Amino acid sequence: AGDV
Amino acid sequence: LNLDPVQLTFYAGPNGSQFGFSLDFHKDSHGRVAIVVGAPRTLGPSQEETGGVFLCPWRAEGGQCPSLLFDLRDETRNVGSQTLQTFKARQGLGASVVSWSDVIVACAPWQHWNVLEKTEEAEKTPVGSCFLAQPESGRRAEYSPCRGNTLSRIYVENDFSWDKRYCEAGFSSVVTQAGELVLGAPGGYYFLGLLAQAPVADIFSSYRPGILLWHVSSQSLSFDSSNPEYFDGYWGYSVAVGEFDGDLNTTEYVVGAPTWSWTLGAVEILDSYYQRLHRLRGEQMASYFGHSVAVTDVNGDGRHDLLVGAPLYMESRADRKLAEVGRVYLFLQPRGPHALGAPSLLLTGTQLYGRFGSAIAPLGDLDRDGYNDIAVAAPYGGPSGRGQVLVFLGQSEGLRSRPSQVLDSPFPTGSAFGFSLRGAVDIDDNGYPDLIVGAYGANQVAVYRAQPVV
Amino acid sequence: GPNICTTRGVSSCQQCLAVSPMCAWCSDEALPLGSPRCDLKENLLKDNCAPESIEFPVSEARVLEDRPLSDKGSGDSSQVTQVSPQRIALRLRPDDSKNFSIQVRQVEDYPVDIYYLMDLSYSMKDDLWSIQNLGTKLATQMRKLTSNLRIGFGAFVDKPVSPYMYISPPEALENPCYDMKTTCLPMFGYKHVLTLTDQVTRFNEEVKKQSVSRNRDAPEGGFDAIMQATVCDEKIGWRNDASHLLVFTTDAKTHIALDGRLAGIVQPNDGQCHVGSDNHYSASTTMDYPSLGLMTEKLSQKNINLIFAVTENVVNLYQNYSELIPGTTVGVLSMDSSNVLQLIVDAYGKIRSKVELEVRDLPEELSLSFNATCLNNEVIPGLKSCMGLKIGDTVSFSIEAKVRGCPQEKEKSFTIKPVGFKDSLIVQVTFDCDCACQAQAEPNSHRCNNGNGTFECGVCRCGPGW
Amino acid sequence: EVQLQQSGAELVKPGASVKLSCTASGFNIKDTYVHWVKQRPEQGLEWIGRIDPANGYTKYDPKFQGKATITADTSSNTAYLQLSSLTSEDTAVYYCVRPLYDYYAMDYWGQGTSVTVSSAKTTAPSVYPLAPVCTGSSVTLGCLVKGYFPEPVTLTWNSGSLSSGVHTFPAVLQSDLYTLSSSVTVTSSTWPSQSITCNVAHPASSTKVDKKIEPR
Amino acid sequence: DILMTQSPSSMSVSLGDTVSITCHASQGISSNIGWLQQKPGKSFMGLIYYGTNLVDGVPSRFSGSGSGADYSLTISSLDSEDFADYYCVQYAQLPYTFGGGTKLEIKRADAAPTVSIFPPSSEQLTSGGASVVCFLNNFYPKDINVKWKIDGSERQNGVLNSWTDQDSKDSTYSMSSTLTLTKDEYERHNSYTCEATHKTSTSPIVKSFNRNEC
Ligand SMILES: *[C@@H]1O[C@H](CO)[C@@H](O[C@@H]2O[C@H](CO)[C@@H](O[C@@H]3O[C@H](CO[C@H]4O[C@H](CO)[C@@H](O)[C@H](O)[C@@H]4O)[C@@H](O)[C@H](O[C@H]4O[C@H](CO)[C@@H](O)[C@H](O)[C@@H]4O)[C@@H]3O)[C@H](O)[C@H]2NC(C)=O)[C@H](O)[C@H]1NC(C)=O
Ligand SMILES: *[C@@H]1O[C@H](CO)[C@@H](O[C@@H]2O[C@H](CO)[C@@H](O)[C@H](O)[C@H]2NC(C)=O)[C@H](O)[C@H]1NC(C)=O
Ligand SMILES: *[C@@H]1O[C@H](CO)[C@@H](O)[C@H](O)[C@H]1NC(C)=O
Ligand SMILES: [Ca+2]
Ligand SMILES: [Ca+2]
Ligand SMILES: [Ca+2]
Ligand SMILES: [Ca+2]
Ligand SMILES: [Mn+2]
Ligand SMILES: [Mn+2]
Ligand SMILES: [Mn+2]
Repeated sequence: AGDV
Repeated sequence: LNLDPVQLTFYAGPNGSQFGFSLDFHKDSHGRVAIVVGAPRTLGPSQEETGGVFLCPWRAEGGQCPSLLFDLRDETRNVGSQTLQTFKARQGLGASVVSWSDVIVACAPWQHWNVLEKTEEAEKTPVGSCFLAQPESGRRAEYSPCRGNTLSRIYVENDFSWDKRYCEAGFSSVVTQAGELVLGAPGGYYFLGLLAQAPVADIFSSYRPGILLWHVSSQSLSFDSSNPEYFDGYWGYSVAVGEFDGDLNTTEYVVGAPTWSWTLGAVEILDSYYQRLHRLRGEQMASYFGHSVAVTDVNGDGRHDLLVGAPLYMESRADRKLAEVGRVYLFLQPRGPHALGAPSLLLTGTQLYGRFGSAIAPLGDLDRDGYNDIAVAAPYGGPSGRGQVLVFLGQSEGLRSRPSQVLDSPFPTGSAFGFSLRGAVDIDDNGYPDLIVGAYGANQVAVYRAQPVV
Repeated sequence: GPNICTTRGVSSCQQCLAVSPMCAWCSDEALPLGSPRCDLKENLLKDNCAPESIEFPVSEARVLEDRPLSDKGSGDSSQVTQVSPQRIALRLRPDDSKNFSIQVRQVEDYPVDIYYLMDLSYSMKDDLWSIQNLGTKLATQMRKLTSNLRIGFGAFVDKPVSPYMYISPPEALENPCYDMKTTCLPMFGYKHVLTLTDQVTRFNEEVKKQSVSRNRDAPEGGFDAIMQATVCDEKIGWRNDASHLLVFTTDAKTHIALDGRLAGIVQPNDGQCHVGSDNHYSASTTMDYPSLGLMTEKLSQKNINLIFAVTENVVNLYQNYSELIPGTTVGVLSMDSSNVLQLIVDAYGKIRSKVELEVRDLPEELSLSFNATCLNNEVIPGLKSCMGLKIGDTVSFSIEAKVRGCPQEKEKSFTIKPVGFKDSLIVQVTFDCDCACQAQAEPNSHRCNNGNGTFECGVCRCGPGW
Repeated sequence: EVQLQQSGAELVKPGASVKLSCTASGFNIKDTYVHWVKQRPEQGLEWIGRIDPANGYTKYDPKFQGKATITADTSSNTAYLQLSSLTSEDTAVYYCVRPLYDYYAMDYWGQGTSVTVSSAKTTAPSVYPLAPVCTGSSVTLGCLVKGYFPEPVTLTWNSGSLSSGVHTFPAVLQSDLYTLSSSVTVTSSTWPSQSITCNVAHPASSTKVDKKIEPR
Repeated sequence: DILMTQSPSSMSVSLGDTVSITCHASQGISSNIGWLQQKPGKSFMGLIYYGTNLVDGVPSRFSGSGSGADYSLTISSLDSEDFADYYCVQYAQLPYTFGGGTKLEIKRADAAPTVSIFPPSSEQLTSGGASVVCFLNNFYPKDINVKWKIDGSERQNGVLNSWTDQDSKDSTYSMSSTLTLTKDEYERHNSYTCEATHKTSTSPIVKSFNRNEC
């Protein structure tokens, strides 16, 4: 995912 | 207790090389002990930081050491209509070192890697890499299990599963007595963290220069997970090995995940197949429980015991106020097949921001009383905040609650005295095991020799 | 009859007063041989003792500064009074004690500073559109609670370094959103945008010119920003006499101390300012995230009330951090920050709904005890913190100071101060352990063994050296 | 030890489809790439395509786009090569290949799978004796085996007795049917003095004819 | 695609000899090349990868070398097992491509062929077919050309040739030429001949027979  | 704090020995590296960031004892084929030292900011050929390793021969006087040379050039290979790229700039070679047999493993956790295919790319990311050497023969090899040739688009289409692009393999490291290397990769599987294992023999025999992407069939990587408890846990921040299942033929792994379960932190004990046997949970959030782990039988029952560091633990004091001092947890292995219970002992720092428990080193039997002892570091501890190393002795019931000896940093402020430790090796061959202490902030290593007990 | 004063068989005027607070000493010459010189004050006069020669200190407590509590914190030049009295003189004889009172008021219409510290990582893109009118709307609702409001704005993302940051291709550095079909700002650790100001339309127009960036990992470097917004007094613009609210918004987890090692950063946070003329945090790529303890220190030091205004997915997380950073408040933010206005107002109310006393520089030998009077004249013994208060409310504490023995230093002073308050009560202590007749002693007196002693307080003492 | 055990020889008709296999032994199929290679006597070696059995992604030479379809099932540890709309040119030997260490190399090879595409029905061979014409110290006889399908055929003289001084030539495709010939040499005193027989067996149609060589 | 010109196509050499096979690419491939070995009537075995690296189990008498677009495989002191096919393969680009191949053959003294002609059997003729066979046994080198003649005139239609691999015993080669006609067409003519053209003789080795006459 990460920065979302 | 019987370490000598008067006549020390000092090894030193280049200014600003972080010489002493990692270290270990190294015995050649003849049994001559040396000290391997990692200096992750050592300049390379292009006058840019790349890190480096030093192999220091034992001399009571100390001094400068010769480099253990490794390839520092960026590599490139056009193959399979793809372009493989390795980038060693600021890779941090020597950010961890370990010795086993007549072999040295030094790792660069921040070696970057990218693959190009026409307009697409695998993204430039720090997969990390490990450099292996046999000094006496000059043999060299590498190991970078997290390297891949998958393109960025594919990872997106597969929802970033099994993403080893940021492993930073070599972050932590350890080698089993059987000669099996084990690398902690806190960035593996999108910052979940993974472990990578492979026999040292198979590494050397399968490595050839220029290939960059090669198969080590006997290797073994841990697994991705859908569990949010493991997200951003940095599983593999620290690693160790031991015997915890009663089976002497199997080797168990100890892994630290200091940000496990929303920064609660945790330590897990596993079999060689990465199946979980035990899990120790952090006592306090953001304490970084699992920053460092150590395995040694402290109470002399032949059963390995586990030590865990939480350098940012905040102790409860008067008027509902807290004070970051760090803490160490002792877990004594029970008789036969049983779960590790609550901590047998809690050691807590005293100096604010001292980071007591940043490093924990088995000393073997220091005072030769029959119980193995340990050394704990508070790199910014002591009354001056310059750093301290505290020795705790083994006993029939675990460890002594109070230190038997305290080593005040001989370096200036900011040296991080005690950030790296290693013991349980007799370097001057006097029948007493000794202690080496790294201080990368000062670019030096201090050797403490154990003497007969006064 | 005989008591602990006489039966103890003292030797001097000093030793007499140390027996018990009820004891007195007689320095008169014309006193019978058998009659003791150390007894109750009522007994000495009964035995024809000269009133002027009687040494009998009494523990007292008189006020020196007793300004009235202010009805309005509005205006003035920090002449606002929210603690009374502000200073008292205290006198104690050995093993004795004395009681005194203090009042505290959560003043109405007190100035407030609000620094909006906003996550502007890509996950917060939808949030930015919502708060494009916050400044004026926030002015409207706070105007009911203060006429001196100043607001400011700062933003963060994460340490602009691998692996947090996308570093490939070269296009990705100028535009982290290149591989998608949009543009976004290059990565930045933390940047100050708007210094605390009463002009609220400045907030709006600064926000309308802001946009998000994009990094790789979900946890963001917001604690770096909390630190700098705290220890950079002059740049953020915190006022001296004002309630300092630091509002922290984010929809994701946060990086903590020792996380920086994944970017090759090992240097501990030094707790100093590193935001220059370019209004960007310069030590972002070279200095590790701060620890909770270090943050707590600077928040407490600068009287900053931290407010976690986060989304439901991470409320539990910051609620648990909030317990590790006393005085910290938590509010639940919507997925687009639509309710951020009301969140702040409820936080400010919750902030000023408590009065908790704190003690500084209290001598070793002095011990204290408290009785709180909260709500409606309800005495709560063994307590020093009131809760469930509103603005304009008032409380009071009864305090007893019990001294142990007689210290070396006969004068000290400590402070009683509510947490987060400017004003305070300074207690000036004086230990009256000696007698006034000692100031007029007779060394090497003719009356004491041919000059081998000292004659003070009507009795012979062995001089120095014996 | 690494070994690639492919399927047995296939024998199919044109227009049909066939699916070969390549089972891994002593290792996991998922570890490396798995290539397929085509070999013909004239055209030589040709690369079909590859697959990563860990995810199923494939690559192909645009020559085989349409006919070749490579797949894999990690469960059975096997990799497959499907061929469709077969023709006479698809008649070839097919090998599966994986690398040793280098991700991109071609080091370990399976024994191979023979493929033959033909509309030929199972026909029995026509065995004909070959006697010389109406002198020297050395005499040469022969035996023709014409119009049989499919391969192979085992040929001997006097039922394995006479073995030395023999030349059995490879079969050749003559209009969808195979033709084979074998010669033998001895001294003049041996023939027609001693009886020499040509033993031909065609296990497919199960026929073991025997023709005695007679002079003219 | 990248072409791989492998040379020579074949070579006649003896045991203990040192030999070298070359391979030329249509462009640079930076050592991304492999060498293979296919023994007669068997599968392939890896020899080299990435230009110079020996596959495990391979003797050190093999060696790879070269760079850019020119590479070579060298075999020091040939063993009896080494006589086989060899192929180079590039994997610098997709699709992978191979060389034409190289076959190592046992060298020996030249030797003329023993020709033998055989008219159609009685069995075949009564079935409606007519096949004349012409064997050419035990010769060296392999380079040979056969020519069928009916009534002294060349005939190219209906010929079927077959060769043996180098015989294990005498290291020679053999060939089988077969002329097939219909029974009706076989009787239109009388003379049948097969001419052998070898380097051992300028004059062709002729053998023939006359139908009916015997
Ligand atoms: C923020 O901080 C809160 C407070 O610490 C955390 O909440 C706790 O989470 C832990 C783990 O998720 C919970 O631990 C479990 O407790 C159970 C018993 O609790 C009961 O009684 C309490 C009384 O107040 C109730 O509140 C609670 O709902 C329960 O009904 C045990 O059953 C569990 O044991 C099982 O798991 C453990 C490992 O976790 C094993 O060791 C055991 O053998 C067993 O298998 C467990 O001990 C705890 O109850 C939670 N407390 C509260 C108040 O919710 C949040 O997790 C934290 N969040 C973040 C994001 O940091
Ligand atoms: C705090 O409250 C307690 C009530 O519990 C006060 O104590 C009683 O006070 C009287 C004085 O009138 C004493 O005679 C009693 O002995 C006290 N009882 C106790 C202590 O149990 C106490 O005085 C209050 N303290 C202050 C500073 O006002
Ligand atoms: C001291 O205590 C008494 C009774 O407890 C009270 O009446 C008096 O006001 C107190 N003194 C002060 C200064 O508050
Ligand atoms: Ca075990
Ligand atoms: Ca033990
Ligand atoms: Ca010991
Ligand atoms: Ca020693
Ligand atoms: Mn984000
Ligand atoms: Mn969001
Ligand atoms: Mn982030």
